[PDB]
Amino acid sequence: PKKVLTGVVVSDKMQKTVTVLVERQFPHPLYGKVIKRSKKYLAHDPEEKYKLGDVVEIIESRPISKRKRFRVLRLVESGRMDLVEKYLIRRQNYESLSK
Amino acid sequence: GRYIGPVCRLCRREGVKLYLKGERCYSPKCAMERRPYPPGQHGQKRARRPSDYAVRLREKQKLRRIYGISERQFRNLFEEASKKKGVTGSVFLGLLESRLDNVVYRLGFAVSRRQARQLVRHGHITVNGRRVDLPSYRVRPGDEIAVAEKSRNLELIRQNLEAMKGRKVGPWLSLDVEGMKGKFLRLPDREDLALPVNEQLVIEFYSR
Amino acid sequence: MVKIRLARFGSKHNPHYRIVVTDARRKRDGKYIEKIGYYDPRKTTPDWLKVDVERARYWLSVGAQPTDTARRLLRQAGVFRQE
Amino acid sequence: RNLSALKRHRQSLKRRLRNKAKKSAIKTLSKKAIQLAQEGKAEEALKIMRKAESLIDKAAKGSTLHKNAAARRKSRLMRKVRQLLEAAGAPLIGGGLSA
RNA sequence: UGGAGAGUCUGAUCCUGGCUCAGGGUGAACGCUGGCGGCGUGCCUAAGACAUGCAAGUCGUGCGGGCCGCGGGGUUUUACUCCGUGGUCAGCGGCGGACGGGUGAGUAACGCGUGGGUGACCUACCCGGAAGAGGGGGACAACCCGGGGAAACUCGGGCUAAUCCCCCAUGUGGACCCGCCCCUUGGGGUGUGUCCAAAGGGCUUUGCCCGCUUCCGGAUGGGCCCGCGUCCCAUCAGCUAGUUGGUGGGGUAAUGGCCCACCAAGGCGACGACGGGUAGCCGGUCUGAGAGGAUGGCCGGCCACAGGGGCACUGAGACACGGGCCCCACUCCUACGGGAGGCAGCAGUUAGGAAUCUUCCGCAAUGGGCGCAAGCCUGACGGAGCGACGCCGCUUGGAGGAAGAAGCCCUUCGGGGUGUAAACUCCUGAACCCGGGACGAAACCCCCGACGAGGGGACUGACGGUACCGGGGUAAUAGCGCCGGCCAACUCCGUGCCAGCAGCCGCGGUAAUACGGAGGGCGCGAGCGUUACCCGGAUUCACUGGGCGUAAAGGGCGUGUAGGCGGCCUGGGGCGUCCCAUGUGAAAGA
Ligand SMILES: [Mg+2]
Ligand SMILES: [Mg+2]
Ligand SMILES: [Mg+2]
Ligand SMILES: [Mg+2]
Ligand SMILES: [Mg+2]
Ligand SMILES: [Mg+2]
Ligand SMILES: [Mg+2]
Ligand SMILES: [Mg+2]
Ligand SMILES: [Mg+2]
Ligand SMILES: [Mg+2]
Ligand SMILES: [Mg+2]
Ligand SMILES: [Mg+2]
Ligand SMILES: [Mg+2]
Ligand SMILES: [Mg+2]
Ligand SMILES: [Mg+2]
Ligand SMILES: [Mg+2]
Ligand SMILES: [Mg+2]
Ligand SMILES: [Mg+2]
Ligand SMILES: [Mg+2]
Ligand SMILES: [Mg+2]
Ligand SMILES: [Mg+2]
Ligand SMILES: [Mg+2]
Ligand SMILES: [Mg+2]
Ligand SMILES: [Mg+2]
Ligand SMILES: [Mg+2]
Ligand SMILES: [Mg+2]
Ligand SMILES: [Mg+2]
Ligand SMILES: [Mg+2]
Ligand SMILES: [Mg+2]
Ligand SMILES: [Mg+2]
Ligand SMILES: [Mg+2]
Ligand SMILES: [Mg+2]
Ligand SMILES: [Mg+2]
Ligand SMILES: [Mg+2]
Ligand SMILES: [Mg+2]
Ligand SMILES: [Mg+2]
Ligand SMILES: [Mg+2]
Ligand SMILES: [Mg+2]
Ligand SMILES: [Mg+2]
Ligand SMILES: [Mg+2]
Ligand SMILES: [Mg+2]
Ligand SMILES: [Mg+2]
Ligand SMILES: [Mg+2]
Ligand SMILES: [Mg+2]
Ligand SMILES: [Mg+2]
Ligand SMILES: [Mg+2]
Ligand SMILES: [Mg+2]
Ligand SMILES: [Mg+2]
Ligand SMILES: [Mg+2]
Ligand SMILES: [Mg+2]
Ligand SMILES: [Mg+2]
Ligand SMILES: [Mg+2]
Ligand SMILES: [Mg+2]
Ligand SMILES: [Mg+2]
Ligand SMILES: [Mg+2]
Ligand SMILES: [Mg+2]
Ligand SMILES: [Mg+2]
Ligand SMILES: [Mg+2]
Ligand SMILES: [Mg+2]
Ligand SMILES: [Mg+2]
Ligand SMILES: [Mg+2]
Ligand SMILES: [Mg+2]
Ligand SMILES: [Mg+2]
Ligand SMILES: [Mg+2]
Ligand SMILES: [Mg+2]
Ligand SMILES: [Mg+2]
Ligand SMILES: [Mg+2]
Ligand SMILES: [Mg+2]
Ligand SMILES: [Mg+2]
Ligand SMILES: [Mg+2]
Ligand SMILES: [Mg+2]
Ligand SMILES: [Mg+2]
Ligand SMILES: [Mg+2]
Ligand SMILES: [Mg+2]
Ligand SMILES: [Mg+2]
Ligand SMILES: [Mg+2]
Ligand SMILES: [Mg+2]
Ligand SMILES: [Mg+2]
Ligand SMILES: [Mg+2]
Ligand SMILES: [Mg+2]
Ligand SMILES: [Mg+2]
Ligand SMILES: [Mg+2]
Ligand SMILES: [Mg+2]
Ligand SMILES: [Mg+2]
Ligand SMILES: [Mg+2]
Ligand SMILES: [Mg+2]
Ligand SMILES: [Mg+2]
Ligand SMILES: [Mg+2]
Ligand SMILES: [Mg+2]
Ligand SMILES: [Mg+2]
Ligand SMILES: [Mg+2]
Ligand SMILES: [Mg+2]
Ligand SMILES: [Mg+2]
Ligand SMILES: [Mg+2]
Ligand SMILES: [Mg+2]
Ligand SMILES: [Mg+2]
Ligand SMILES: [Mg+2]
Ligand SMILES: [Mg+2]
Ligand SMILES: [Mg+2]
Ligand SMILES: [Mg+2]
Ligand SMILES: [Mg+2]
Ligand SMILES: [Mg+2]
Ligand SMILES: [Mg+2]
Ligand SMILES: [Mg+2]
Ligand SMILES: [Mg+2]
Ligand SMILES: [Mg+2]
Ligand SMILES: [Mg+2]
Ligand SMILES: [Mg+2]
Ligand SMILES: [Mg+2]
Ligand SMILES: [Mg+2]
Ligand SMILES: [Mg+2]
Ligand SMILES: [Mg+2]
Ligand SMILES: [Zn+2]
Repeated sequence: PKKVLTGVVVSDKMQKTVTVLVERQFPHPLYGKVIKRSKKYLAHDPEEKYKLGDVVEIIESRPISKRKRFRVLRLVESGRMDLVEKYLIRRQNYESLSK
Repeated sequence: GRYIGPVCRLCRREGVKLYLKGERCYSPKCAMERRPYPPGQHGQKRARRPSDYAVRLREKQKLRRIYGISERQFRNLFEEASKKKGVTGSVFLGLLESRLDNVVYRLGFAVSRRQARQLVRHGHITVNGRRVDLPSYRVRPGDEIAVAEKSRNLELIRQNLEAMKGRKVGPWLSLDVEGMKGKFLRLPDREDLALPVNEQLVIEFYSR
Repeated sequence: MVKIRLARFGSKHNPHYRIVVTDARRKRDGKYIEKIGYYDPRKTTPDWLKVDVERARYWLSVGAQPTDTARRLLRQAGVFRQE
Repeated sequence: RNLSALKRHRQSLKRRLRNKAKKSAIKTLSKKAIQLAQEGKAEEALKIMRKAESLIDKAAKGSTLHKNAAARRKSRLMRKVRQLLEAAGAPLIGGGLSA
């Protein structure tokens, strides 16, 4: 089976490409608590269909370019920017804690 | 090579009669007779209360020195007993009692342990028709432990089997005295042995 | 070419071979595709050769090439006997 | 010293020139054909595209282009000819291509 | 099926707390000691430098010759010339030098592990199936001729064969553009058009064997892509210009900023970016009650490299350890113009080092390369050698033998100890001598049968006259550590804060069981101690399994971002969670 993932689009600014953020839940290998990691994937959007805040299913594909090995399957849930605002705010926090 | 030297000196240090000498441990010369105290200059001095390790140590030697085995083969036999299913205590004894050199003595073919060792080592013992010259060879239940007809005319063999006439053998053994045969029926149980050794003491010696 | 041959698993002066399907390029004791039997040359046991012919018959269909010694043993278990 | 594996090296330079020669022919003819297609001569570009194709499939007969490598150049050629032949098309010879 | 503790801070106590010890482990080294054999193992440092030898070749059943020789021919003789044959050498051509073998440098990475994708692909030889091989043409070596150079070698001219190269045909079929159909990323089919096939050799020469060509499929091997896991430092916090994406092209077996042009301004980071340090990774191994910690030698799998760096050629396959080109360092030859090299292949030398082996036998076995075969090659491998380096088995005697010799040791001077230990009596018979003497080996081949099944027959050893069996047969190596407590074993003399012991606490400054010797004793025993290193005890990084009032430890206080956490009732979903089936979890190990 081609690996399939479900995540939220956090970036519209590329051409024919959207950045999809896929969370992951799994218990810690020693300390046993449930931890939530996440990883951004570069998805291929040929028709520029999907927008910011859309929750989509991503699927393992023949590589389109560097860093782009996944295509967008279908739109699960449309337009929930709260998931995007959660990402922006954390990214915005890195302007502090420098000097 | 196993320990070779004064033996009835070790009858004394253990405080218990050690029949490694064969005869003369029965006659009142064993030096367990009228000399039960340990050897050395301080043997007659009052002994201090032994430490909890002191007791465990002496009990192992009391058992090990009885079969006449180096600690190397001894320890390995223990580590084998702990893994197998059953009571580590009794299983270890049955494994010692399965030593060919020990079975030879137990069968009365030889007077002592050391003597039964030499009889095996020189090939005078037959196991199921073949010669077996290894004292460490483990006998399985049902094997026939015989005397090589090459040695059946030896005066030392006809000597010990002469006193074995009418003598009874252990319940896990049986022997034909004329044809100089013998058979290992089953592994002896804890009750089958009268060895003056607490086995839990020896196990407790190895937990450390 | 995929071959059928032996692999030495015994000890010094005590050889024990594993009749084995492997690519000719791998080591004679290296990784192999499938273990299709064993061979005791010194004939120390009552059963010193076993094959599972119908498996050996498969690999000959897909083009495995047996050694002269492998073919000799395969014939002894009747891989080629066609009656 | 003096291993006769040097015999292989001596042959290597033989085959070197052979492969090099055929390739320089493929390229020079292909560029000559696509020149005419761009220049609108429909017959001459076709009469050349044939010999280019024949030279290609002949190179694959040996150890030069053996794989689908021959097909790529054959594919790329017939497309660019037909494409460039779309400037007052009139595919005169019509030999190499399909109706 | 499995879990032990102890010493040390006080005058004494409890607690906290570090240190230390008993246990196991090692590719070990060192000290003393050292008998036999089996199986393992053996440069951990300089990926430093290497003498010499060997480590990849084979095919005359692809082709034409050179040299040395023999025989038979055309001739009256000669000259010249034809044919067969033997040796030998390379050359042209085919297959293999990409496997096998070595190393751990570089790599923190799709390198490895694990589970998947390939509608984005390749695969020599082998197997199955379909089909075909018609005609013509040409060159380069060998060889012959000339020249240059000290050499390595190199330049020019001429003749020639082929399973070398080329043209045309035949189109089973395949390739390509375009259309159509079905599938759905480049998968399959179909149509028109265009393009593409080939080689002979051998005989028991009318038929068969070794080969050749196109296509489809299998098998095996592999490329690329993805989820996840993969050491320390935040006293590394910001990184990034082909960098992120797009369109088109180049290149590849094949996707892709892999490369190129142009366009857009993006991509990554506190869930550790970037940098720095360190390191091949795993199966496993050691340890541990376990969780865990440590490690990756040997063997097996993957990877990376071949003096350092870069590069391609040839090919199914390499950017190639024993192939090529170039730069650099080093060593050798040099006629100073220029050349030859590359043990991290097996031994072996040197250097470094505490430390790591023979310049051994063999093609008999197994495996690989080439060949119709016979056979050839194989420092892969199988064996031997050395080293207690590890494991295991085995010997240095067995039995009788004094209320108990000598000597040494202590003594209450009565005696006690070494001690059945020795002497000595009897029996056995490690070594060693003599004879027999292997398994590992049956195919390949030959013969019958059709070169099949099947049957039949014959040659074939390193180890090695070793293993083993039978006979003969001698009493025939013991060592090392420790004895104040943990910790098992005590007295005397010697020395007087000296000489020294010491893992920790501590001993010795005139009676020392702690120093040094003796007697004696304890522990192991062909070993015994030691040092280093790993885990253990250590619940002393506490997930299992700890703490912060005064012992080490609450931030000076607040606000609040991210994150972590979430009252009661119903319902959908079924991500976490739980259950069943299945695939996987190589082999070895355990
Ligand atoms: Mg967009
Ligand atoms: Mg693109
Ligand atoms: Mg889609
Ligand atoms: Mg910023
Ligand atoms: Mg145990
Ligand atoms: Mg069980
Ligand atoms: Mg048990
Ligand atoms: Mg019984
Ligand atoms: Mg234990
Ligand atoms: Mg391989
Ligand atoms: Mg068959
Ligand atoms: Mg029949
Ligand atoms: Mg039939
Ligand atoms: Mg050649
Ligand atoms: Mg040109
Ligand atoms: Mg190529
Ligand atoms: Mg038990
Ligand atoms: Mg239980
Ligand atoms: Mg139970
Ligand atoms: Mg357990
Ligand atoms: Mg103190
Ligand atoms: Mg105290
Ligand atoms: Mg205090
Ligand atoms: Mg004090
Ligand atoms: Mg403590
Ligand atoms: Mg230790
Ligand atoms: Mg050896
Ligand atoms: Mg090294
Ligand atoms: Mg050789
Ligand atoms: Mg010839
Ligand atoms: Mg003549
Ligand atoms: Mg005539
Ligand atoms: Mg003449
Ligand atoms: Mg001729
Ligand atoms: Mg000749
Ligand atoms: Mg030749
Ligand atoms: Mg090479
Ligand atoms: Mg290799
Ligand atoms: Mg090695
Ligand atoms: Mg790094
Ligand atoms: Mg990094
Ligand atoms: Mg992976
Ligand atoms: Mg990764
Ligand atoms: Mg994988
Ligand atoms: Mg010609
Ligand atoms: Mg010709
Ligand atoms: Mg010439
Ligand atoms: Mg010429
Ligand atoms: Mg044609
Ligand atoms: Mg057709
Ligand atoms: Mg057509
Ligand atoms: Mg021809
Ligand atoms: Mg050809
Ligand atoms: Mg396949
Ligand atoms: Mg990572
Ligand atoms: Mg650019
Ligand atoms: Mg592109
Ligand atoms: Mg544009
Ligand atoms: Mg992350
Ligand atoms: Mg490194
Ligand atoms: Mg364990
Ligand atoms: Mg770890
Ligand atoms: Mg690791
Ligand atoms: Mg390794
Ligand atoms: Mg390099
Ligand atoms: Mg080097
Ligand atoms: Mg290099
Ligand atoms: Mg090739
Ligand atoms: Mg390479
Ligand atoms: Mg080399
Ligand atoms: Mg050399
Ligand atoms: Mg030195
Ligand atoms: Mg060796
Ligand atoms: Mg062949
Ligand atoms: Mg050779
Ligand atoms: Mg070897
Ligand atoms: Mg006396
Ligand atoms: Mg005696
Ligand atoms: Mg005698
Ligand atoms: Mg044999
Ligand atoms: Mg035989
Ligand atoms: Mg042969
Ligand atoms: Mg015939
Ligand atoms: Mg036959
Ligand atoms: Mg011989
Ligand atoms: Mg004998
Ligand atoms: Mg003696
Ligand atoms: Mg101890
Ligand atoms: Mg004590
Ligand atoms: Mg001392
Ligand atoms: Mg004095
Ligand atoms: Mg004093
Ligand atoms: Mg004194
Ligand atoms: Mg003293
Ligand atoms: Mg002393
Ligand atoms: Mg002493
Ligand atoms: Mg031993
Ligand atoms: Mg520790
Ligand atoms: Mg712990
Ligand atoms: Mg614990
Ligand atoms: Mg600590
Ligand atoms: Mg906790
Ligand atoms: Mg819990
Ligand atoms: Mg605490
Ligand atoms: Mg405090
Ligand atoms: Mg406060
Ligand atoms: Mg404070
Ligand atoms: Mg809740
Ligand atoms: Mg929540
Ligand atoms: Mg579920
Ligand atoms: Mg397994
Ligand atoms: Mg198994
Ligand atoms: Zn006694």
